[PDB]
Amino acid sequence: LRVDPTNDRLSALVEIYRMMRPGEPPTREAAESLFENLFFSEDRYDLSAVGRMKFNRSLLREEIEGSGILSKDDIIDVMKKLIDIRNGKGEVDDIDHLG
Amino acid sequence: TADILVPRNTLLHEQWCDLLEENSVDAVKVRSVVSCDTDFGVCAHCYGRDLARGHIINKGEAIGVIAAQSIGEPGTQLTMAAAESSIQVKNKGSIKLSNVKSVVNSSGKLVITSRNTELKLIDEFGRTKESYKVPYGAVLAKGDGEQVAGGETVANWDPHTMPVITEVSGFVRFTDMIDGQTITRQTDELTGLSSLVVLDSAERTAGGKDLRPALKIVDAQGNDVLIPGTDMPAQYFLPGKAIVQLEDGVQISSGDTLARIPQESGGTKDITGGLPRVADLFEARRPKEPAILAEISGIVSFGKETKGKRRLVITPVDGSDPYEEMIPKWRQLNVFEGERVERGDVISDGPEAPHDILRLRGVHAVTRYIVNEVQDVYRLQGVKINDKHIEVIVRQMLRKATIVNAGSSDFLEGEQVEYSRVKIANRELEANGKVGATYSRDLLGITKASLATESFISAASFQETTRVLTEAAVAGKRDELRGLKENVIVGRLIPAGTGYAYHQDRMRRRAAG
Amino acid sequence: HARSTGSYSLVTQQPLGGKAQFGGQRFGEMEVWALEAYGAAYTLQEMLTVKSDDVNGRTKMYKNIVDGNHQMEPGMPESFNVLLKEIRSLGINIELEDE
Amino acid sequence: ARVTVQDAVEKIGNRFDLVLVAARRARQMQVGGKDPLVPEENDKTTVIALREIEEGLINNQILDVRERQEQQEQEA
Amino acid sequence: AAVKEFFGSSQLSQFMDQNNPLSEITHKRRISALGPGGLTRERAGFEVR
Amino acid sequence: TEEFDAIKIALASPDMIRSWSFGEVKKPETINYRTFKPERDGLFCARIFGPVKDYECLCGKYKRLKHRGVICEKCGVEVTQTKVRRERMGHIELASPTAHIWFLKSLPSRIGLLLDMPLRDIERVLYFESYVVIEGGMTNLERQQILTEEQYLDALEEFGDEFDAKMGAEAIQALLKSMDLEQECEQLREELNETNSETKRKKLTKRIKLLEAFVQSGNKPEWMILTVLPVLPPDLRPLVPLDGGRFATSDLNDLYRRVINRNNRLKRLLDLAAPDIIVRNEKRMLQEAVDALLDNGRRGRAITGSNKRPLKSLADMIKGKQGRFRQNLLGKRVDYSGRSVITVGPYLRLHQCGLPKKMALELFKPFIYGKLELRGLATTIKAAKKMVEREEAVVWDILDEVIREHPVLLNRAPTLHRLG
Amino acid sequence: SPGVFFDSDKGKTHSSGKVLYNARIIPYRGSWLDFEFDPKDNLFVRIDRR
Amino acid sequence: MTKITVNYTVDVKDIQPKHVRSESNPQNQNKIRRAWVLSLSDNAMEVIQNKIKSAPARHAYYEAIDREVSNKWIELMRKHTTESLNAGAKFIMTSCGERLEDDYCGNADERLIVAAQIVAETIAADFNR
DNA sequence: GGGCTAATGACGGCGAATACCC
DNA sequence: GGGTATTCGCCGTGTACCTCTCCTAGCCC
RNA sequence: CGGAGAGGUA
Repeated sequence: LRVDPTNDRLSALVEIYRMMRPGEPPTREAAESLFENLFFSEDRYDLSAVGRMKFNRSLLREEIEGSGILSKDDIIDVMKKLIDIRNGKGEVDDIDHLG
Repeated sequence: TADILVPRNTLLHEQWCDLLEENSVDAVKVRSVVSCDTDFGVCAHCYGRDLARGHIINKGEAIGVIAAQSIGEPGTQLTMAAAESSIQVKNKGSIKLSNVKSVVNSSGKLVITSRNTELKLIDEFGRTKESYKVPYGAVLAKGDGEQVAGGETVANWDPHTMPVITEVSGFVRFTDMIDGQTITRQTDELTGLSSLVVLDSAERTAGGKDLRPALKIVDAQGNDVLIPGTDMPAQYFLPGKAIVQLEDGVQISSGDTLARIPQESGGTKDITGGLPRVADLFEARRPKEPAILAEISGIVSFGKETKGKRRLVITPVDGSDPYEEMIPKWRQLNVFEGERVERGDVISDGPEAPHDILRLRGVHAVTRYIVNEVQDVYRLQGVKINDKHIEVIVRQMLRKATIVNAGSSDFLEGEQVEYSRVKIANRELEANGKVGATYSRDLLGITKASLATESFISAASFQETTRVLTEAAVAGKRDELRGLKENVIVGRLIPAGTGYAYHQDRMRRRAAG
Repeated sequence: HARSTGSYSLVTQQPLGGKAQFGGQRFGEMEVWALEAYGAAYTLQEMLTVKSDDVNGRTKMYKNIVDGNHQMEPGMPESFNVLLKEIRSLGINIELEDE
Repeated sequence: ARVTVQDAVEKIGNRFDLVLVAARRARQMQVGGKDPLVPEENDKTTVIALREIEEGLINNQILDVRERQEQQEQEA
Repeated sequence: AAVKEFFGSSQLSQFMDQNNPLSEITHKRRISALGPGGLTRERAGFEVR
Repeated sequence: TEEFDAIKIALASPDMIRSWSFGEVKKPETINYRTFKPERDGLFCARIFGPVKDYECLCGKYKRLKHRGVICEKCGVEVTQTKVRRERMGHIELASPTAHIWFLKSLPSRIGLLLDMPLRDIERVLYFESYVVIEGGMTNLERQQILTEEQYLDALEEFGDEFDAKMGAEAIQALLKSMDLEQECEQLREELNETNSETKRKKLTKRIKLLEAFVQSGNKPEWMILTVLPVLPPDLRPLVPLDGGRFATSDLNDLYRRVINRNNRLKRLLDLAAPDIIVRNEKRMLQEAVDALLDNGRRGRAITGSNKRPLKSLADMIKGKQGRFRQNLLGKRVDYSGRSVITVGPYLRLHQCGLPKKMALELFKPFIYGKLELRGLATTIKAAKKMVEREEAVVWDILDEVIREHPVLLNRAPTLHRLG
Repeated sequence: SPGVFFDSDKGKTHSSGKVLYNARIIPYRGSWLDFEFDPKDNLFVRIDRR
Repeated sequence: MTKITVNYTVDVKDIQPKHVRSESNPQNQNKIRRAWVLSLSDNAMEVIQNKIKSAPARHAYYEAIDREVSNKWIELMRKHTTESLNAGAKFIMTSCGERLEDDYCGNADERLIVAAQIVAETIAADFNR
């Protein structure tokens, strides 16, 4: 947060739109639309059933299903368990494990 | 004795090797390609004779390609007593010591300082049979010209930590002592000792990095006591993790540890082997915190401490005093203020980078280092390669040098050292010397040296092509078709082998000849 | 497979084409270095200039061998001519320091 | 014929100009102008030239003196 | 067009190596870590190999 | 062969580029597409690059093989030897100047270092996105500095005919025109005489080194901006149609058709005095096309139909892996060569190898022809061909004769040393 | 498999050693998400490889 | 046009660091033009606008004036070197090439501004016809 | 008919352009 | 200030052969 | 004989 150069939604969206697309003078509505489509539209970002299942299993949820799109709770969970893995409470996942 | 047993500049075949064998000799100076002064090529005698024949190297033999392929062929085979514990001589022979910084002190201790001291084991002849490196601080019950049995501990030290043995008597004054910054308060007295720990040499504090704790050894009267015979200064400037064993206010004898610096008992995992290791020697890749060397002789001291990275001023006794240099703050150092250093003396501890070895320790030193490391890699797989190939590869890596004082250069132009020598020879031959001209050799990797070729054709056609062609076009270069590969591309007799006689003739046919 | 004379490319005089008479075998730069390690100097010149690229050289040497002798013409390989032309194609000049 | 070049290497230590002189000798026995000094076995000019050089009958001295002299008699 | 491109010119739509019933049955049971969405041949890769 | 001792490298002037070309390329056509006749004066032009056939004009005018030292005076075809078509080069006259892609995105940006101004600004001005003061007047702002639209306008109303600023390669050409190298060299060396600061003298020396490099190269920096773009000879980028709906051919021909189409459109727009926005956009996309032709990879991928793969540009097959392709790898194949599986022969002396009879026959074919014609066993090359293809017992003795002393080299494909 | 992958970024020593961490979000279709660490222990986010 | 041309020349206040540039590296250019502008007033602007009715011609004459000030500045450095040598200066060879002694060295900014002022006076005289 | 006509699951190295503690 | 200390692109990728496909198409005229 | 992708070989 201290290093973060933005402190409000509009500036964050503008910067995200800019680093998605170099040039292209940004408007708030366009940045909002792009951010919603890339992560909250069920026509551009889908995990599918297996993706959601593995997503819940990695984060240790009892659920085996859920929405195909990313959500705020999912992102904050990824934050929390990544911080945990830095803390040593979590364990790195194998990359060639057949699971 | 001074009896000559080898003729002037003659090839050393099997009979000469034998004659050296019964008349045992420890070392032989041989004309190397690195020492070769021949321009645009290599002297025959400077090379050797290793071919499919016992005769001397033939004139016109493309030895560079042979060396490259002789290094490449065993590449397919490359896959990927105790050190730093105690020196135990496993044979029977005289004990000899080289580059000692040591003074004999009480309890019969030959306390040897610095890492620059080497221990040979001279056999019945001048030849050595065992070799070891004596670290900073050691206890020796043996001396020069003393016979020792096999498996005998001629030199020993604590395998888990390095103790700093005091060499003079008197109280210890804690200089540059700031409480809470330089060291943390920790007093554990068992018999008069303390557990004060100097903080890690990464980041100590705000004030413990701008100053560095030191321990001066002075007599009861307080007068400064010097140590004649060693470059280790009387004021022990404590490095990181140096636990101060001796407290202030107690007279110390000679033979007592002052500071303990823990070690890893050897086997540190910072090494890589095999084909990538050979490649990175040939590319002169930075070894990821190289042990930087003392780049000039003379007394040394700290400068403006902790300006991000600490500056160390080396002031020669007759040279240019303002010679501050840089030191990163993530290394463990061996040299402290008021310690006499010289060319090639290590500043930090770790692997050496080839660049600083070449620039400072000399071209022969870097050639020896590269040859030794590459040949060791080939020994690991039990494949033997004549070192003349590694030597010619080294000679090819260092074709460039940076000009300091120019004759026709621009005081910073990295120029072919061959061209630098031909110009300095031309100017010295004439009755006028201009300016000049001073050059310092710098090492380039195989890729960089190939791009630093005099001819743009070779670099362009077999490495980065766009960049080389653009630089050639903008610079307006011209190449006299030089090496073999240029003629390979052009498609005419390469100046080597049976072709060498032809092209050489053409070189005579030029200049209206 | 083997061959002595047959198909050639329409961009260069290197021998390749089909399987009615496949082109000559690819004597790469590795084997060029192998010859360079020997005093193999002429052999490189025949195997790169007259046996590979120089169409004038190819014809002259074929006529010479048929005529009952083994003599060579030096030649100017067409591969370097192609490289020269396309360097000139980018507005980067190549010229010959005529002897 | 001869398969080993050791004797020619001993005669011509450089063994690169040896290739040149052997090629010269072989070419003007193959191309008209002279005849071999060592009797034939339906062998190619190569091994004939090798066997000559091993016997020390043809070298750079013999070759260039023969070239000189044949130039004087051909010119006038 | 998309379906035909997938089934004809993909990098995992391979001509069946058909000289033995073993060749067939291995080719159909093959598991290629390559392809779109997976590895690349120039990986090295020492971990995944 | 041609005699030479050295190769020079230098940048190309528009004048000598025009000297290279024997004609101006105008039409962006290779053939008539559905009809396989080449279009003049398109990328393939007998009037420009010479006839496709040997010693005969291709217009329907000359069929006699006599005009090889003179050109066709009945039409525009420059009838010569067919080999001339492999060496004649062409050119296209760009309506607007275009930058060379290498001198822009390369880490040692030669334009950037010569102008002492970052490649980010170079791409912004070249992409028609930012103004730069090109040799202003008494303006309070800097003589040479970047500007975007708003400050450029504010200056335009603020400063009249004392302010010049332009778009694209025209602006960079103006800067490079305005620079005199010798004057700057003299200025810097005079400054070194008075200046005594380490940094000032060091940067003076660096600028002097670059300037003397350009001076000794004999290259005017104006030559470094492309006014005329040379087009490679047709044969070295040959036209090979594939039967069916596809019209596939060399990628170079496609890229050059793109560039010539763009040049024709831009020239048409300028001839009609089109509005500034349209001609500027046409110039931008012409810059895109030329930079794609010179080197695909620094301006965004240029993709062809039905294949998600960039077209190979001039630089892409200049560059090679490993090494320049056609010189020795890849691949430099060679005649009189063969390949076979190897068997053990334990009856062979150390100087011998066992070679198949068929391989010996069709490797040593010219030797067989020569020996057969010398021994009177054949009367012509055709007779030798018949004799060798019949593979009778007669040619076996001939092959024995030609193989008796003649040695051959055996070679392993992975060659790690000379004994390989 | 699409999901959450906590892998380790190695070789980022910068004369300080220390293995860093990375959390990658893989969808079956869409843009990947990347939460990687830095030597300053500051969390940096990349959409795809932006 | 105007028989009198106001000048901003030979002022003691005209000594100030001329290192203004909006991009990287401060060496020559982006200062020479500013130098010979600072020695002229706006009256020069109006005079050249009335005298010359062609913008390319105006820019060409601006380049001519810049080349004139550069030539005069080079003359100033060579004169400074000559007078220093007559004053007993020595060629100091440093690892940047040639320079003069510290007590004999001048500075580029003052020479440049003197050249600019003198050329501005010359141009003002040129406007007086 | 057609004449123009328009991504990471790489890895290691490295130079260039800023980034950041003391 | 300055020296890391990153971040931003460029770049390199054994050899040679065999087999196999699969090859600018959109489109407003 | 214009160029990509795949397998197998060494």
